[PDB]
Amino acid sequence: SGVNNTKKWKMEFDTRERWENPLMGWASTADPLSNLVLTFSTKEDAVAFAEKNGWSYDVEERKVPKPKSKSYGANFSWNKRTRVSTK
Amino acid sequence: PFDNTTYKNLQHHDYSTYTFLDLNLDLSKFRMPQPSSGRESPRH
Repeated sequence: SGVNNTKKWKMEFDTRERWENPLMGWASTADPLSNLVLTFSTKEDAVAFAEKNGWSYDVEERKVPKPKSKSYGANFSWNKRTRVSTK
Repeated sequence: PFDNTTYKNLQHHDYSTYTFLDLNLDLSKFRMPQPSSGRESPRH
């Protein structure tokens, strides 16, 4: 439930091939950017960093949980369906 | 006369398994109609 890993913007790159090492079966890669992750305070900062480095980018809007109406008393409604059958 | 030396709650010595529910069934004709929530249950 914690939300502390949803505060900052991140930049990541496309995933490329990983293959099995013939000797040990380990996951080999030839992609030098496979583990590169950058943290930014705002979308604008991340976009500016991508442009000056020449990377084409896809920005995705921040998804914020919608505010909800919570009511403990609705659990015992006289005539509504929100009445719970157990606690 | 006035007697304060005997126990006058001896009727329950003759009560049985269905005494309470039989009394509840007898009381039914005196009740007022029950209010309604508008549906058969919270799941309707």
